[PDB]
Amino acid sequence: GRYIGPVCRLCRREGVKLYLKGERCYSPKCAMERRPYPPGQHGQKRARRPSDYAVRLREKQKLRRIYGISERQFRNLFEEASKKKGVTGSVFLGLLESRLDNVVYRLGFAVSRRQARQLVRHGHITVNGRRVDLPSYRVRPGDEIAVAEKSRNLELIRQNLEAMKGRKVGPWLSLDVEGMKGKFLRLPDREDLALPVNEQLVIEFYSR
Amino acid sequence: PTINQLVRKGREKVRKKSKVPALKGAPFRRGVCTVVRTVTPKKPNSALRKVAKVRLTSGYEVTAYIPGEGHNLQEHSVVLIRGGRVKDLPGVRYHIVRGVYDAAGVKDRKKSRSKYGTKKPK
Amino acid sequence: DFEEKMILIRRTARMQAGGRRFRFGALVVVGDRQGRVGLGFGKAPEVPLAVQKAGYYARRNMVEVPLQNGTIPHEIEVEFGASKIVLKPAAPGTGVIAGAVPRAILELAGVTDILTKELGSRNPINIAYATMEALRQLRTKADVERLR
Amino acid sequence: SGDYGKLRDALEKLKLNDAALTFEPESSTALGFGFRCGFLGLLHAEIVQERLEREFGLSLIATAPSVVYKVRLKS
Amino acid sequence: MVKIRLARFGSKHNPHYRIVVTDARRKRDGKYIEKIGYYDPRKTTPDWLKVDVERARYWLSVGAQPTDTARRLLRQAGVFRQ
Amino acid sequence: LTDPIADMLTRIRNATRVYKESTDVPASRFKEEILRILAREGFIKGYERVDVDGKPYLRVYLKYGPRRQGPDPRPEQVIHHIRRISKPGRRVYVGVKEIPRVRRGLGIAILSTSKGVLTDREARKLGVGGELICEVW
Amino acid sequence: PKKVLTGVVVSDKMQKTVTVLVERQFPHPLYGKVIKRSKKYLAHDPEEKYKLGDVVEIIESRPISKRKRFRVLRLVESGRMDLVEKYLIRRQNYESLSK
RNA sequence: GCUAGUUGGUGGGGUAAUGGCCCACCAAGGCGACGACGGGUAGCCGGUCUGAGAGGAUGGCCGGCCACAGGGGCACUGAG
RNA sequence: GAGGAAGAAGCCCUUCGGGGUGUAAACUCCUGAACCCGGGACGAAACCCCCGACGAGGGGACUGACGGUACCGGGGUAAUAGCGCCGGCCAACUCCGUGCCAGCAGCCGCGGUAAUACGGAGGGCGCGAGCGUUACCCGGAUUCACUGGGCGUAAAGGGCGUGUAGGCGGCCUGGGGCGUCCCAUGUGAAAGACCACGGCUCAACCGUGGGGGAGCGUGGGAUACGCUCAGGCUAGACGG
RNA sequence: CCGAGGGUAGGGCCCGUGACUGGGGCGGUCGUAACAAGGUAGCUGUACCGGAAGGUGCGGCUGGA
Ligand code: SF4
Ligand SMILES: [Mg+2]
Ligand SMILES: [Mg+2]
Ligand SMILES: [Mg+2]
Ligand SMILES: [Mg+2]
Ligand SMILES: [Mg+2]
Ligand SMILES: [Mg+2]
Ligand SMILES: [Mg+2]
Ligand SMILES: [Mg+2]
Ligand SMILES: [Mg+2]
Ligand SMILES: [Mg+2]
Ligand SMILES: [Mg+2]
Ligand SMILES: [Mg+2]
Ligand SMILES: [Mg+2]
Ligand SMILES: [Mg+2]
Ligand SMILES: [Mg+2]
Ligand SMILES: [Mg+2]
Ligand SMILES: [Mg+2]
Ligand SMILES: [Mg+2]
Ligand SMILES: [Mg+2]
Ligand SMILES: [Mg+2]
Ligand SMILES: [Mg+2]
Ligand SMILES: [Mg+2]
Ligand SMILES: [Mg+2]
Ligand SMILES: [Mg+2]
Ligand SMILES: [Mg+2]
Ligand SMILES: [Mg+2]
Ligand SMILES: [Mg+2]
Ligand SMILES: [Mg+2]
Ligand SMILES: [Mg+2]
Ligand SMILES: [Mg+2]
Ligand SMILES: [Mg+2]
Ligand SMILES: [Mg+2]
Ligand SMILES: [Mg+2]
Ligand SMILES: [Mg+2]
Ligand SMILES: [Mg+2]
Ligand SMILES: [Mg+2]
Ligand SMILES: [Mg+2]
Ligand SMILES: [Mg+2]
Ligand SMILES: [Mg+2]
Ligand SMILES: [Mg+2]
Ligand SMILES: [Mg+2]
Ligand SMILES: [Mg+2]
Ligand SMILES: [Mg+2]
Ligand SMILES: [Mg+2]
Ligand SMILES: [Mg+2]
Ligand SMILES: [Mg+2]
Ligand SMILES: [Mg+2]
Ligand SMILES: [Mg+2]
Ligand SMILES: [Mg+2]
Ligand SMILES: [Mg+2]
Ligand SMILES: [Mg+2]
Ligand SMILES: [Mg+2]
Ligand SMILES: [Mg+2]
Ligand SMILES: [Mg+2]
Ligand SMILES: [Mg+2]
Ligand SMILES: [Mg+2]
Ligand SMILES: [Mg+2]
Ligand SMILES: [Mg+2]
Ligand SMILES: [Mg+2]
Ligand SMILES: [Mg+2]
Ligand SMILES: [Mg+2]
Ligand SMILES: [Mg+2]
Ligand SMILES: [Mg+2]
Repeated sequence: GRYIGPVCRLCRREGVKLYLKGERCYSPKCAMERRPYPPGQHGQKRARRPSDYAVRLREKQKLRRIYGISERQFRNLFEEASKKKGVTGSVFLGLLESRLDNVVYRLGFAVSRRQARQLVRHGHITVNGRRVDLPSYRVRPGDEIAVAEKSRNLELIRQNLEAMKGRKVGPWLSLDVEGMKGKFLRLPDREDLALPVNEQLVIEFYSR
Repeated sequence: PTINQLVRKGREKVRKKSKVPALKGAPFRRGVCTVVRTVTPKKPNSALRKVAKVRLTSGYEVTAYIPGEGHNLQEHSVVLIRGGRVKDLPGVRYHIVRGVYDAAGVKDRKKSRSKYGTKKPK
Repeated sequence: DFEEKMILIRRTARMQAGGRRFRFGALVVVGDRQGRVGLGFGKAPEVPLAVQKAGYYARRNMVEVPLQNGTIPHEIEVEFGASKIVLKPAAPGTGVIAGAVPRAILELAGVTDILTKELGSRNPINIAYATMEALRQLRTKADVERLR
Repeated sequence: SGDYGKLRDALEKLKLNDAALTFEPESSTALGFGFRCGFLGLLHAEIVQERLEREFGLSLIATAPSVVYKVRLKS
Repeated sequence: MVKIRLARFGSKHNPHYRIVVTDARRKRDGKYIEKIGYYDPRKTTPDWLKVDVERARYWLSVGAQPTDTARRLLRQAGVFRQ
Repeated sequence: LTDPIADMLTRIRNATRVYKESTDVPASRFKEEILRILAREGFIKGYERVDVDGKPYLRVYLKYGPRRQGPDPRPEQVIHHIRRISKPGRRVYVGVKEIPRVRRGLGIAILSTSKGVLTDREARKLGVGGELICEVW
Repeated sequence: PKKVLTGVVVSDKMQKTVTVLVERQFPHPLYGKVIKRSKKYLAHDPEEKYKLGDVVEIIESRPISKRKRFRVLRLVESGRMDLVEKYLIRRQNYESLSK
């Protein structure tokens, strides 16, 4: 299904913190900051010139990894963007961003991409009052997303949200704190996001 | 050729020849071993290369190859063949599929076991 | 001070009595990614000598390349001997859709969204030059207009 | 001729039955298209051909029978 | 004769009929003469019945013969309201 | 002489690449129609009717470009490219939807229509089509 | 409509009937160029009136005989032996195409 | 290179109805390198797969038409 | 799922210093697929019955295979991972075994005692209830080239004329309007494709709407080019 | 009368096969024709001859001085 397995090793192989694992990412004991080189035996050995296609490969993989998504679901979206009117690097990035599992993370109901999935899955989120437990759910603008009843009062969601007082969630959303709802406002601009990824090489990659 | 030449003589569409006619033209075919020897390959390869003549359900009688280290095949072993040519061995159009019918998988193989039909380790 | 990006290192052979003898060919493109490229092809006894050499020549040979919004301004086919390159402008969501050589030119010429197709003899060295003097023949609506 | 195809099937059906049919195809200058059979005991072999010839009228002669050896050539 | 009937579309456990004029003898989901409205029997939306009253009455007019369920629907779109 | 229109276009193309000021082409009305568009569109200076050894010709006056700097200093041509598109051996008619937009608009396409010999953009404006004659850039 | 064709009478030698040749032009599906093509229609003439050479119109009709389903509508030319000869030429040429 | 019901005529027979559809007489015609005749293969489309596009390849499910009901032939009933 | 060592054991590598699997595990916490428990559908409203007329209109009643299912509410256990690859194309490298053997292979080609190419292991890349193989189609193949190829020497100019069909055809004016172009109109079924929206928690699926187009019938208009007929010309051709 | 079809006879095309017999492709014997003027410049249509490449005549070509 999802990935499940060592997530750190990824961030070495890809060469950057795709923030993938909660509070730790921001420690001085996060994997990157300790040992920022590929997993494995030859992790330390001198690099060879990366092949043209190789470059495009990691890039596609850097992105996908960030959203912990199956390469099937991934490519399906990517095709949707092409058929869609607009900038494909861009619209890809947003069609990707409208993911319910993601929106929960973006609202900080959960600490991490990964975690967001489990919340959504055990129906802790609800879109527009009605409950939703598909993490693929495509959030439209003006969807009201929130924890609902029997978990609003839960050790975790409180903790993450307690910790959500004095931070500002990103420009394309909104957040009724401790009420525990947020609003998808509008689909993001490529430049609101500031992922370490070059949406263009991905496009390039699905060309060959 | 002038356009008039094209109207007159058309362009001739290509057409292709099967490298695999004995399969006739199924994805696999079953057969019965008539001979089971080793063959030497052409230069510059040197080996004692395992091979089996086969009589296919399709009618044809063809010769096929036994991939993997060691085989329990012998005459009248009934086996199925898949398309696949050996470059070294002239006239071996096909491959014999391990792990099917009278053909035991390679015993004790730990890698690429879906090729060579070996069931997974305890 | 530009970027550069070797596209072809290759070895070749002479022949003296009692031995073949070697020489090396590097075919580097160099560019500022803003709209100035320049292809150079240098050769020398050792590899990196032949790569530095390539660099030098390269800069001594840059090119205009207009950039009507990250794409080129009009579709064009040039054909340096037997090899034919075909460039073609494209929408912004497109990316560089190109052979692995002509992309190294386009990339460093700052091109971002274009279509190519290599036709004819697909020798890199040729396809590279074919490409250079194919960019070289681009003109803007203005560029034209002044000509009539 | 005799009836190589008609013989071989006869093996096939018996061969389905039993071990000692028990055929790897073979050929010798005495007769065409002759095959080897080993029979667990002498009697099976004697039953099986006999069955063949009375039943199917494939009246034939079988050479035999073979004991198996531990030859260790000096070379 | 020629009739007005529910022709079934939609999917399994999700019907959506296309109330339709069609000769008796056709298989139901076959070429009909003219679609004259739809009828979602589960009512999953505002519009879930939509006879084209004008045509319905023409067809009716010249001796097409509605089903029972097809007659019952036409009512609810006023076909017979005099 | 099978195609006097190719013949003209050819005369022209040939001429320019040697850098001549003019070249005579045997005169026909239709040809003047092309020359009309060619100068109006700026690919030539213009033309005039004339005469050589008795029989009517057509003198076509040739634009080029500024000199160039470096080795090989020959001027850019104003007519870079000019070929027929409707040989007699192969008549090409095009509908209004189908009128080719040449070179991204940097160049033109003449075409006899029944409202007259127009440019592509004229033909698109009046909203007609017909025999695609040639293309220039 | 019914159907109106135009074309050379390229033979009688039948009773009440005229073999009429009919040309048609159209472009090559793929090669675009224009080609002509042709076909004889046996046409009805109750009054063995229409002689050879003629250019006539013939019209879709109800079956008069197996393979004769057009009447002659009206004459529109005459003496076009030039055409008729072009057919009798292509008919004559054929004995050189055998083996 | 093919054709004697073969191609047209007339008058009958037949059908819901045109027609060598079938029958008698009459004329010598009809078709073909724009590929007749013979041979091979195939159910045909809406569609479908691929492809930048032209194109190529394909006709399973579904919808339309066709054809067959062990291999052949025949008619009966009947609006069919 | 969040946390969790400058980092356990094991196994792999090592220049015997150390590296690696690896936040991975252990482990602390909370969430709770599965299961148990409870309630439980839409699809079904007509023919029928009543008022009124056996009409419109209004009212009332019968009927569920799927199914005690979906779904809802409560309770609730940390709960399957596999497969292909790791010389080059092509993302991913070390040791050991084997010694032109065994074997690998699509193609280059590997293997004849230090094999990143065989077999295993560690490590790595890919994809994941799948991952590979065979078969076949299009693709890459502008490698039948209409778009979009060629024939001095690479395959390719007929040994040479003559000329039948057919292809193609100069300058000007006029009539026709066949081609060609334009407009209206009929047709181009539904399903599919495409755009938008809506319905099943999403999607797949489905519903509703929208635009498509070639084509072909009919009517109306255009006249440059191609055709056809008529007149005229001398730059092509023929003749004195 | 026609008529499924069965039977008689004579043909035509296809496939399988056959003592033997050509050649063809892939893995020691005789020479040494070609590739350097290849030790007689080569090639070539043709004829005759020869174990074998090949030689020779007639004419041609340069892709030979
Ligand atoms: S970011 Fe979070 S996940 Fe990525 S390496 Fe640093 S710690 Fe591990
Ligand atoms: Mg693609
Ligand atoms: Mg060897
Ligand atoms: Mg060798
Ligand atoms: Mg394995
Ligand atoms: Mg410039
Ligand atoms: Mg060229
Ligand atoms: Mg008649
Ligand atoms: Mg008769
Ligand atoms: Mg007679
Ligand atoms: Mg024809
Ligand atoms: Mg069939
Ligand atoms: Mg099929
Ligand atoms: Mg069907
Ligand atoms: Mg029957
Ligand atoms: Mg029967
Ligand atoms: Mg039958
Ligand atoms: Mg009845
Ligand atoms: Mg440490
Ligand atoms: Mg340890
Ligand atoms: Mg350890
Ligand atoms: Mg250690
Ligand atoms: Mg963890
Ligand atoms: Mg554990
Ligand atoms: Mg229950
Ligand atoms: Mg119900
Ligand atoms: Mg793989
Ligand atoms: Mg690699
Ligand atoms: Mg392997
Ligand atoms: Mg070793
Ligand atoms: Mg390999
Ligand atoms: Mg290995
Ligand atoms: Mg799945
Ligand atoms: Mg292919
Ligand atoms: Mg490609
Ligand atoms: Mg192609
Ligand atoms: Mg292509
Ligand atoms: Mg080829
Ligand atoms: Mg072409
Ligand atoms: Mg070529
Ligand atoms: Mg010649
Ligand atoms: Mg010859
Ligand atoms: Mg000859
Ligand atoms: Mg001639
Ligand atoms: Mg002629
Ligand atoms: Mg003509
Ligand atoms: Mg003309
Ligand atoms: Mg017209
Ligand atoms: Mg449709
Ligand atoms: Mg629709
Ligand atoms: Mg005249
Ligand atoms: Mg008979
Ligand atoms: Mg008979
Ligand atoms: Mg009988
Ligand atoms: Mg034979
Ligand atoms: Mg034979
Ligand atoms: Mg010699
Ligand atoms: Mg010699
Ligand atoms: Mg010599
Ligand atoms: Mg000698
Ligand atoms: Mg000679
Ligand atoms: Mg001798
Ligand atoms: Mg001699
Ligand atoms: Mg001589």
